[PDB]
Amino acid sequence: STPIQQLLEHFLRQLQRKDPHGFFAFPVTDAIAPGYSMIIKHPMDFGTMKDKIVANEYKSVTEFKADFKLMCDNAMTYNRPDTVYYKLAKKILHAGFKMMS
Ligand SMILES: CCCn1cc(-c2ccc3c(c2)c(C)cn3CC2CCNCC2)c2sc(C(=O)NC3CCS(=O)(=O)CC3)cc2c1=O
Repeated sequence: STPIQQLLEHFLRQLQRKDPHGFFAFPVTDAIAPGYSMIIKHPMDFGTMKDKIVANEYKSVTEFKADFKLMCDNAMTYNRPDTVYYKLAKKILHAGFKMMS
């Protein structure tokens, strides 16, 4: 693991702690959420981010932050504000960006 992979693995562990039930652990498919692909063109989840750290695909912390922000933005676009999905995405987006700053 390079120094960048080490820092990103730390940030991912800290972010995943805020999601104990794994709401963000897997890719959201149309079978799971009807019409998802018609609303969300670039899906993102913690599992895909973990594979990118392991494959050394993040050249900077900025790229990792963009995937994290995309995952949360997708949840806040597809889900209504009264839902658990939206509230958790908004809470983790703020906490996550505060922590990595
Ligand atoms: C949080 C952002 C990501 N994320 C995640 C889920 C979701 C789906 C299945 C889930 C879970 C969570 C959990 C904890 C367990 N499972 C079982 C799976 C686990 C993996 N292997 C298959 C079984 C949903 S579900 C939904 C929806 O149904 N949204 C509607 C909500 C009401 S609305 O009016 O907003 C229309 C959209 C929107 C999302 C969504 O964005």
